[PDB]
Amino acid sequence: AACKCDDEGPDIRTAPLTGTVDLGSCNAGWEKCASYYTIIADCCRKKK
Repeated sequence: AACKCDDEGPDIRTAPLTGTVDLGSCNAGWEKCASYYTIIADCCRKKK
């Protein structure tokens, strides 16, 4: 699911709705763009 993000890897505050709703913590490659979102869910964008 598509999620609102603030920290798009290198180019941090550019493109808001980017991140995907991931569970807790992200694998290397998936850059924590909204590190925490809800309950036990976080939002990451792949490399960008």
